[PDB]
Amino acid sequence: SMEQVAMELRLTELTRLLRSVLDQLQDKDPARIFAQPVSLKEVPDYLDHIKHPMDFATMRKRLEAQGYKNLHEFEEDFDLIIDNCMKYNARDTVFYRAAVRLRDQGGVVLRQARREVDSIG
Repeated sequence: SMEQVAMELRLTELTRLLRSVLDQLQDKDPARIFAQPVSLKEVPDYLDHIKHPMDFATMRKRLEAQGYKNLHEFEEDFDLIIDNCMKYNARDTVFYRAAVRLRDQGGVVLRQARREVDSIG
């Protein structure tokens, strides 16, 4: 149907905007701490601690499959990156501190993304 196509165009455009958001957030992680999945070879107990691991590469795979239907779903995955790190790692660590900085800096990007998503529909 033409309606299904229009819906698909909307999803494609959301995907375009979320790709730009993802790029801007990942620039706030210049150490690449959150770039890839925590390695279960290197942290073999990780899944005993963290039940839903997340990282920027995994988000990008979902994004490119158009697997985010709305901004809320995308934000959920970004918050997992931060929140998983802040639980596994202690306050005095470069990992925790990186997550705090990513959260604080990302907030600004996400505030305007929400306005854009609502504005453009």
